[PDB]
Amino acid sequence: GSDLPAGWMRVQDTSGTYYWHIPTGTTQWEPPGRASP
Amino acid sequence: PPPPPPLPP
Repeated sequence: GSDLPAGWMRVQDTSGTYYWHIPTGTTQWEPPGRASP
Repeated sequence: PPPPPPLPP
C-alpha cells in the first residue's frame, strides 16, 4: 500500500469497507477513483 | 467518519 489517492481513506463498517474523501465529504463503496492513486 | 453510504442502484 497505498492504492488510494491523497485525500481518501478506508473506513471500517460491519457491512464492509467504504471509501471516504475527507476534503469533500464524499463516501462510496467503490475504490477511488480520483486520483492519482 | 461519516456513516456508511447507501448502495447504489
